[PDB]
Amino acid sequence: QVRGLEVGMRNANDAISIAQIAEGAMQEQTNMLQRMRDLTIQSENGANSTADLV
Amino acid sequence: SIKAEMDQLATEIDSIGNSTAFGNTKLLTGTFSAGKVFQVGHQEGEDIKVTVKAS
Repeated sequence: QVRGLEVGMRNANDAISIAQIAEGAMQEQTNMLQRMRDLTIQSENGANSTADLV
Repeated sequence: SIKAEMDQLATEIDSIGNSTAFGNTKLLTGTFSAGKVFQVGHQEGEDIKVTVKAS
């Protein structure tokens, strides 16, 4: 039990790190998606032109 | 002689109508006859319509 738990402790510290990395990457995807929302709102002017939308 | 004056004044009413522009978009030649749309909110349906008839 004593040695079994010690390996089990390191087993869970590994799972924490995996969840930590995935969470960090999704934060950057959220910021870029917010910028796409602003461009879609900005792309709705009636003073733009065909070349401006491109 | 009076008509020769009236005639040139009507030419400029044409000239202003075909010139008034926002950078490169003519605003008085009917492209705003059916009001264009600007979005002033952060969700769909929050729009304002500006209509300028040809003059």
